Amino acid sequence: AMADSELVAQWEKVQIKTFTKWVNMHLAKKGRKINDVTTDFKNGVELCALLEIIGETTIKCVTNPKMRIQMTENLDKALRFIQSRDVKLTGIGPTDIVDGNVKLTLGLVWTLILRFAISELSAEGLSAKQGLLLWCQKKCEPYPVKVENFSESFKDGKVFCALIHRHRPDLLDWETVGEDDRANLEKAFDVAEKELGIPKLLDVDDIVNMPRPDERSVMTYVAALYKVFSSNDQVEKAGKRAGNFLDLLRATEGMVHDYEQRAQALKENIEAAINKMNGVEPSDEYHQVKEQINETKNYRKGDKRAFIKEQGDLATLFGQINSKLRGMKRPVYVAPEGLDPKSLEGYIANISEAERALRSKLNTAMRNCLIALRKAFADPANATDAKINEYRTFVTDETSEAPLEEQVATLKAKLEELKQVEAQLPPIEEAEKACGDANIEDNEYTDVSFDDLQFNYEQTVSMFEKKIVYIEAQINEASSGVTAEQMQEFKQSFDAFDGNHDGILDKLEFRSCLSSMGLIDIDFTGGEDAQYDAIYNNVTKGENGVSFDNYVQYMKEKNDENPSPEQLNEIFSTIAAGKDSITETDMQKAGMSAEQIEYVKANLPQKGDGYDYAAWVKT
Amino acid sequence: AMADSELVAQWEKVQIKTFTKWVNMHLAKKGRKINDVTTDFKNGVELCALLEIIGETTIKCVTNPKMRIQMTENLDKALRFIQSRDVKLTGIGPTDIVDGNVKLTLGLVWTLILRFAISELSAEGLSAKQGLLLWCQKKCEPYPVKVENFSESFKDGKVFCALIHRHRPDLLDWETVGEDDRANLEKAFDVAEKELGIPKLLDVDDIVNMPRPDERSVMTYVAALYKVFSSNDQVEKAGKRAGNFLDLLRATEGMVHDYEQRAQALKENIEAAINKMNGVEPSDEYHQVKEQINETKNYRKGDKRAFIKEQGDLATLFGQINSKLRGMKRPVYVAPEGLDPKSLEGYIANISEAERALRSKLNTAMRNCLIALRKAFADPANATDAKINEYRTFVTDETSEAPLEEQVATLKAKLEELKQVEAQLPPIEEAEKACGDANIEDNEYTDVSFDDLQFNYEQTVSMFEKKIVYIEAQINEASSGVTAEQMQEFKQSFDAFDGNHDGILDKLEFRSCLSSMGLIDIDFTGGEDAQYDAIYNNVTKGENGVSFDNYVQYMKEKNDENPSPEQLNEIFSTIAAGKDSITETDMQKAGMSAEQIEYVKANLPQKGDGYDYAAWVKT
Ligand SMILES: [Ca+2]
Ligand SMILES: [Ca+2]
Ligand SMILES: [Mg+2]
Ligand SMILES: [Mg+2]
Repeated sequence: AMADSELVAQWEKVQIKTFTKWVNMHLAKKGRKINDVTTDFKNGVELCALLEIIGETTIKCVTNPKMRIQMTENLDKALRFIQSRDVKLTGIGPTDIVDGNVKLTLGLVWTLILRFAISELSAEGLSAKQGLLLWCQKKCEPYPVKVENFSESFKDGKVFCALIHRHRPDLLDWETVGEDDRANLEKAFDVAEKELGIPKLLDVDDIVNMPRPDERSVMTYVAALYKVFSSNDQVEKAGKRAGNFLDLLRATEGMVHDYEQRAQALKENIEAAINKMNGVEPSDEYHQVKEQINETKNYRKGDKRAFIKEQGDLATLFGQINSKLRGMKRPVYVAPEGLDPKSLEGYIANISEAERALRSKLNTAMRNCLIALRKAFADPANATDAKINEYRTFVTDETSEAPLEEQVATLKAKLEELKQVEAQLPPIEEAEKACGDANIEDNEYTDVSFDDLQFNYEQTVSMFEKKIVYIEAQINEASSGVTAEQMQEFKQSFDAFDGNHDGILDKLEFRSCLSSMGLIDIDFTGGEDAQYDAIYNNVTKGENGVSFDNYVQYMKEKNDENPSPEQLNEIFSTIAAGKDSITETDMQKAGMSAEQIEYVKANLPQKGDGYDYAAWVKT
Repeated sequence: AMADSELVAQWEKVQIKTFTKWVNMHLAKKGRKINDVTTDFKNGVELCALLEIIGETTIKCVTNPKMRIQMTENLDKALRFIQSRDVKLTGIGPTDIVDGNVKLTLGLVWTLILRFAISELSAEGLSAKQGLLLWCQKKCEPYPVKVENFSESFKDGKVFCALIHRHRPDLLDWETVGEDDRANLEKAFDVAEKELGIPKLLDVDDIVNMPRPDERSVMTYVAALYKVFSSNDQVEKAGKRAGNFLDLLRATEGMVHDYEQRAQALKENIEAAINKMNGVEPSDEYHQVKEQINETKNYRKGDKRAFIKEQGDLATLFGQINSKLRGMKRPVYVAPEGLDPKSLEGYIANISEAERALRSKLNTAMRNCLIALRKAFADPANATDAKINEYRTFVTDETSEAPLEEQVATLKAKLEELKQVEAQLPPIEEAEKACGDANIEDNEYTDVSFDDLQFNYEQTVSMFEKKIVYIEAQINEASSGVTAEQMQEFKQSFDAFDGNHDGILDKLEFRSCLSSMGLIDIDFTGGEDAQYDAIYNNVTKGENGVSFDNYVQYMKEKNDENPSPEQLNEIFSTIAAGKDSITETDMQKAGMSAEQIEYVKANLPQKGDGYDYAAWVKT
């Protein structure tokens, strides 16, 4: 693997051309050019200008050194810059470069290539050459190329083409490679010249002819390739970084758009609700107010909670937007007028104020409504209980001097006055029932039930009617031998059989009366009766009803059928044939039933063989 | 049809015996007897005693007339009695009877037979003989006998037997008749003698022998028969009359029995009810009082009406009983002590008083009950609304001089004091709900809803917590480069993702936080994620939760990833290769997406071919 002294001099000739081609590749950015590194650095000027372009620092070397002192002083300062960056330069003096020593000058051009073209590859344990080799090995994993050194591997040129297709496939077609050594080289150098910007640092003839190309010369060409690729990665890297930053802003805008339309909708909804609440008018009817109170319960359960949630969610979104921007060092976001979170917090407070104002005037309508329902029954009931009780104590009181006919007339007049109260009662009953619909079971305004009114009214009119017939009966006692206490009992029964208080007994009512008394055989079905029809026509005189006067007249006739005491003594005397005693056999001969006989036995005092009927006819 | 002078004298002989037999039939009741009417009336005494027995009047004739003057004076007074009753006696003088004239004396015995034995048959147009004939004709409708006169019809004797079987079949068997003339006669005279009490006024031999019996003689025998039958009808008649009177009394007793047991039951029932009402104790619970008020409604609808009906029905029964007795001239009925109608009217009034007293103390319990339900919610709610509002205005107020660390400490202490109020709230909520069960929708004691408490409490604790982190953030600004306004936004988001306010973010909660921020790929099912599990363990340090300090630390790290403005200028400069402008192609070479590019176009000011990014990096 040793080189030949002929091949060593060939390498140096190649290394001097490629090192020259690398210097003026950088100098051409400043219009400057050198012919030969081993002679054009003897004056020190061209080195300093090359150090200032790769080093980005101003060095003030003499533009036209005529004396060797300026050339050597030139190289003291120009070398000191290289020494400042960490490159080992123990061996060279400035005179070594002025005198034009080939091996040391090529070694000096070599150090600034490592420092300024592939310094990033070094990693404290790996030299710049080794890291660049690993860099070449990685980029060619798919390709059928073998990279073991900088000389033998690149001779075929197949590795030069894989590096460009790995980074920029667009530039050189990959199918037309793998073969010719002039073509694939010239194709790669051409490609690097027109679109990678790299001049053909390597001569196409000098590599195909030699057994092994010079290592350092090939590395210098790769160095330009790596340096332009590091830019391509550095722009891509900045391209990725600026993408993340633009996507966050673009997404953050989408939040600002969503916030603003939601904050506007909230305001608009809260404004619509308040207008409904502020506008409703409470009703004077209970079931209406209950429903109006119920609609505020739907709000507290429904939309109210939703507004409070949306308002708080927006205040979270607003803070989340601003939390991004502050982390991005972006100017904070500020919301449109009247749409910042604190304003929204106010609109919630503004609808809470409208709601509080609404339900307050609703319950005030409710108590006024219930009070009206209690009073709508209590006040007229109290007044009507008082009015009938006024008439009640009057008919109860019998301290008048006034003649009896005047009492009757005044009593009847007072009856008609009380009578009109009957029509007032149905409206009072609805008032208590209207309270049952409003489920009120507590009234502090009155203790009267409606029944008490109906009972008290119906009882007190009866008393009036009962006292009329009583006092009229006293007045008319001589005219008709009917005791006033009998008229009471007649009126009590008549009124009792009068289902509807029309003061007259129906054909149907009169039957139910007589069947009770047992004066006619009973027919529960209600079928026609010729005897009753004849009794009814006779009593009423076809007056279409049994007048009370006609009722009394019938009853008087039934009473008059019965025997007087003195008439009753003669009836018994005839049974006994004229003795104080009535023997059982005396009755049996008169044909009396056994139940009749047993009644006499059980009711008359025994006087020997017979029973003393003198007790009945006491007379 | 003319009689024979021999047969006329035969009739007179028969008429004298039968007229004699008729006189001593009446005289025998006084032990007196005469032999012959044509000779025993010549002294006038026997006529007067016969007139006094049939006439029921005292005549004082001389007991032993010796001179013709007393006999004739006897007959003046004795005849004058007969003349007083309407019998025509134009022809006779007293001397005609003293001298013993047969035809006129028989005519005189004949007139008092018509007047005192069959006078009732006469009916102004029908003589006593004719009416007696019609009386005989009627009683024999079923029998095969012919009655045309008093002589020929009775000769066979078949008509004598029909009269007894028509009135008293028990006495003579009817089958053994229709034939013999001695037998059926002797059988009838025998029957009349032993059980009808009629002596054999007719001789059995004198009728079978003669062609035609004497008319007047047969009529005299029938007259006794009619007179004893009139008694039999008169006793039966009195027997019927006394039956109607006993049946009414017996039935009227059945009413008194029914009244008394019903009047007792009423008293006993009214007494039982009042004891229940007076004994019940009102409850302090609403639904209990409502039911207790409901049980009084069942009474007013149920038993109350029934008591009032029974009381009034009894007052009708009582009057109906007494109305009968007064018509019967019977002593009026009086009810047992405490059971007369007016007493019953009192027991109704007594239970009405217990009912009125009951429902009155029921509604008083009702208002006290409802008032308690309103106050059980109103008073503690008002107190709790005031307490949180006390803390609310305090955290709202920032006028303290006190050092910031002291403010924090005092604020936290005030937070724990307010914190304890959370437990007081659930009991307040039940109090308003307990009002919904009691269907009360009107509260004058407070206007606060329960939601207002829950909102006000939850809002005011948040304010406290929010001010703690704010003031702590100011104090610790130099220690950690986190602006105090950023800590607010961190706490706002942290609290928002904290579902349960335990101050720590769950493994589950933290995911929902990061998925919102888009820092991890979303899985709605919730499946396992190795990347999230690794992010969560790292953040928390296996602390079983994201502490807020750990949350801030994570967020600071995410912010720190972003580029500084001066760092952001260099990123853009590298895209442009060092120009004020960023060309679209400069970005396209950096590989940016079209949406990224359009964002720059739409947001950066145009400066020639490129866009001036100097606005973003304002710095
Ligand atoms: Ca009627
Ligand atoms: Ca939690
Ligand atoms: Mg923005
Ligand atoms: Mg009685």
